[PDB]
Amino acid sequence: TVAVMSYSGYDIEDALVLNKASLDRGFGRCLVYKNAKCTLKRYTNQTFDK
Amino acid sequence: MIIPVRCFTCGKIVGNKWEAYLGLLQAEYTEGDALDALGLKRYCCRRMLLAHVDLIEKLLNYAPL
Amino acid sequence: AASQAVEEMRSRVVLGEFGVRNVHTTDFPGNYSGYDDAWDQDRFEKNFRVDVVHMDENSLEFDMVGIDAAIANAFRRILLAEVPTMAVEKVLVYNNTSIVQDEILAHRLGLIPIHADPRLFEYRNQGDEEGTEIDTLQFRLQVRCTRNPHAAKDSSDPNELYVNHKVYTRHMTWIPLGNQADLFPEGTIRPVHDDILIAQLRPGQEIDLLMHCVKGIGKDHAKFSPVATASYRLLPDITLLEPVEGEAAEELSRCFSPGVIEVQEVQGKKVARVANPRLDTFSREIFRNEKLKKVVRLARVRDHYIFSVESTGVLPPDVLVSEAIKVLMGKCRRFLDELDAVQ
Amino acid sequence: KTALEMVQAAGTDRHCVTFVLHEEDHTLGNSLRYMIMKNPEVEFCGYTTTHPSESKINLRIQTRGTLPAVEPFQRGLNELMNVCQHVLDKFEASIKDYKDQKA
Amino acid sequence: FVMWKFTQSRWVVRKEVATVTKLCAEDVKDFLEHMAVVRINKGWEFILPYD
Amino acid sequence: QPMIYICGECHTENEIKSRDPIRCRECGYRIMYKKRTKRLVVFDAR
Ligand SMILES: [Zn+2]
Ligand SMILES: [Zn+2]
Repeated sequence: TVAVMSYSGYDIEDALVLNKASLDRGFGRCLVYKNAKCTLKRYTNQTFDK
Repeated sequence: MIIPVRCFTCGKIVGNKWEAYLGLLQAEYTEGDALDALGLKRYCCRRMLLAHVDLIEKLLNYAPL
Repeated sequence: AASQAVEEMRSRVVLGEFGVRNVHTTDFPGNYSGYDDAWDQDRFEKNFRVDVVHMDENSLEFDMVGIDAAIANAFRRILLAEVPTMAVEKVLVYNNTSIVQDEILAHRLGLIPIHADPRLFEYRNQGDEEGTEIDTLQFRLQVRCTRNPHAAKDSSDPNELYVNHKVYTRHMTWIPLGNQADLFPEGTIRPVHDDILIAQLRPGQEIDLLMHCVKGIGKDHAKFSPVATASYRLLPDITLLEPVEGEAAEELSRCFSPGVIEVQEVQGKKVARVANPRLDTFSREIFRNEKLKKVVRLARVRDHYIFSVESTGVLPPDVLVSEAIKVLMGKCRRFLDELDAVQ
Repeated sequence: KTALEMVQAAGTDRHCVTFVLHEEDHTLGNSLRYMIMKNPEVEFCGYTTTHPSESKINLRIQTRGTLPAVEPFQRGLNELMNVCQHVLDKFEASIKDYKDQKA
Repeated sequence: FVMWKFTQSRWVVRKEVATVTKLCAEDVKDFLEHMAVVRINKGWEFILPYD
Repeated sequence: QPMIYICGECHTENEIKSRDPIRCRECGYRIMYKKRTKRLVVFDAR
């Protein structure tokens, strides 16, 4: 529910003001998933990373 | 993913009415009269319940189980 | 005349076609010559009054006459933020195999209200994560989804295929601490709605967790807000500049709300009149009809505020308002004590 | 440490005073502003917020004559407390009679 | 079962069909849309008239 | 120490030691996940 208006002058140039309670109730909640890969390969000699 | 418990704008408990809205949909009630009977006067809760997509079952279909 | 204009400016708030006028409170000493607007406790107590028009479970509506917009907004904001309640804060998980993320589950559980009476608890001091019997409540949630041993061959519906596949808030079990079992009777400490859908599971998944809830105000986080919608609006008072009759009466009835303008046949002809300006919401649809613009005068009463408070069910709205006023009085007393200690 | 006083300058003039109040918001600021504006012995009264990040407000009171500007503050606080008590009693009586006439 | 209900009565209730066949809402909706249309305050009606 | 894992399709608890061909019984799927820990984890509802 967006309201087009100026409030507190914190929306001067293309900025917007969010509601603390709305953000607390789950609005805009995002999840960032990253991957960390590791490899344990065998070399020419009969030895392996452990 | 799942219906939120609280509404973003106001904060009325709406997660408990998701199954009731689904039942009203399975019934002959339309979206408008269903949301009216559910007790949602202000349009914020109506939007919360209407614009919500049910993906929890789509994810459980892929869950390990 | 000038006196009528001053009276209107000081009493009513007129809403124009393009903008609202007379929106600032001016009833103060020195602003008016022919009016002694100095503070008078006697006149305030004489003119002030409260009338409840509707009061049901988790819903209240009451008109306050004599109060000012400043104190009205103060009460509203106190009810919205400065009323302490109980809400899940800490979540200890034990082998949660649910598809829902742990953080999202904790947030949903925190958003669940608690029917516990906050006046019987206190705020947790800085730190002390272990919690004490006075300022903590424990709710256990252990749900293990499994296949139904007895079901149809197809069982295309999950309701018949699996059991406990939807973890509702009714599965929460309040675990007493110390003498809380003796203090609070059985059935008091429980979820408010008892039907909030937390998550959905599948056979093999299990949700095991413990929720520690403490006392907190809505200003810190929205989960402590007891009131779902606590607002106030000025009383509308629609007045007709000239008697409107004929099909113009039905036009007025269709332009304004169906429950504010009523048509009557006093002499065989339909004439419109204001029945109950409470139901009117000032849709400003009368400005569309060119002829019916200069026949009505929409206005809001400055000293008449209808407060509507719909709560989430933690405690009734009358007690919510009482606690809000008590918190305001406590703030005033704290400031007075600080000033006395300073001087 | 909650409410602290400040003079207008190094001269320590009591006609103009600034009260800095911590852990507060617009609610009490506007309430006290409205309750003290009706005091005929106040030339100027104005509350402001330093920054939305920190929870503190600053009220400024300039009196007419030689008022210390602390007695008007105390008067406003007492009037606000009295109004709160009166509205609380009125609402309690209203709810009581409403329940009585409903039952 | 849906075709039998339609032959017995022109108006079929989606909720009754679902409760009887123990099937899911999406499958019932597909079965009903394959041979009928939605009518307000009356349920599901056969797409073609009585020939 | 018995190290346990879960299969990607059978979802059965399999115990394998170090330096073993990653496989699962009664199937041939080569995706093996690790079960969730048993330690106590604290979460904040904020
Ligand atoms: Zn809402
Ligand atoms: Zn396997």
